[PDB]
Amino acid sequence: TTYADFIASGRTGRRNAIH
Amino acid sequence: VKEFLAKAKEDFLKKWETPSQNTAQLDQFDRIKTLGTGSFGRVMLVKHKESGNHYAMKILDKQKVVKLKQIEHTLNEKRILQAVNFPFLVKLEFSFKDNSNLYMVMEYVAGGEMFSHLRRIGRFSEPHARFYAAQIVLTFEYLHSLDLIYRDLKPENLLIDQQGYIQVTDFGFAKRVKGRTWTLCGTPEYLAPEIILSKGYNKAVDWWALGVLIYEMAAGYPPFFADQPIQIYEKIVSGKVRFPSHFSSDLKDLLRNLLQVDLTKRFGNLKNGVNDIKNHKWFATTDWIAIYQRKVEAPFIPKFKGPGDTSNFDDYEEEEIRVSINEKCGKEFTEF
Ligand SMILES: Nc1ncnc2c1ncn2[C@@H]1O[C@H](COP(=O)(O)OP(=O)(O)OP(=O)(O)O)[C@@H](O)[C@H]1O
Ligand SMILES: [Mn+2]
Ligand SMILES: [Mn+2]
Repeated sequence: TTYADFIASGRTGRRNAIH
Repeated sequence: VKEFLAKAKEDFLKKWETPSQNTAQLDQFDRIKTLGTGSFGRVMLVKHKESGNHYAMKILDKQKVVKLKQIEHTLNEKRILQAVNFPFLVKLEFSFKDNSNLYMVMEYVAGGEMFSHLRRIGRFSEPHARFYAAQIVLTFEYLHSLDLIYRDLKPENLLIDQQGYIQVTDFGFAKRVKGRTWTLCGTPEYLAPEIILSKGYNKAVDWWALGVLIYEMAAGYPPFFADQPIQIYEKIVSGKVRFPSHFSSDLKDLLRNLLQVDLTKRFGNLKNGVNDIKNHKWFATTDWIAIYQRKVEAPFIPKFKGPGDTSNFDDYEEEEIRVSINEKCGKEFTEF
């Protein structure tokens, strides 16, 4: 599922701004 | 709405032209605990000694601001935040600087980031998402009327207050601009295609970001995600969006018009402006004046233990706040 793919991904935590 | 925004602009322009400066100092506060960090600053819960009030103090290391090429952005951030006044914008209470750091002391919003609640709960119901979305729509209407572009909408920058309403924080990329602008800034998942493609862009990027936010609130994951930013940008520029099975037809229609690569078709950017969004079927149940007046019952209110409670925030590693005996970057931040 898309949810399962998201939760297994590297970007489920807080995302900081680009710099 | 048109009289209101006219008066609001008069108020903003007075403060924009003659900004507040040097309205506190570090030794007036006892620093308690870090509430959050980002790419640029550390935000700490502090207690103001003479009043006993708690505040959220954003601390920016001047040398880091220069290293990350954020001088103009940081001056924008403070100049704009001290000038604005709206029910869903966090209030800047004090600002000041010392040899090493810049400080922006805000109202402490104790309910935590929307981000933490969204991740824990999984996703928000459409009425829950709609309640927050309406506040953002009104806030963008206000900001855009002052010629401001916000450029960092995301759940990490949205705080929930004691009444369950949103407070927008982090004006780090906010800018007052009447024409196009070109800076590559924001957060990857929320970037409009025209930013990624190094085109000049305008306030339409905030409406794109609203589409991303609504999607993420209602789905529990963003419309474009991947392990690395480059992979995310490729997805954004393709523009192909798939919707969860539980999304209403109204929500899907709204999002197709917000997450629209074509600027001549993107809601918020057409002849009728924000009214295309306000009058969309998904918002049919929304009493826009009631939201502004904060008279609508919030669908979720975070638990509040007492003054200085940080239970709604993650824990962070603490670091000593260092202040050099030598002034750093004095000329650069003169106007701060
Ligand atoms: N007024 C406030 N009350 C409570 N917490 C706050 C407040 N302002 C900011 N925070 C917390 O501190 C965090 C960092 O603040 P901010 O977003 O201003 O920093 P930043 O370095 O500009 O972040 P970014 O990487 O998104 O640019 C926020 O994500 C939030 O968790
Ligand atoms: Mn932030
Ligand atoms: Mn920021």
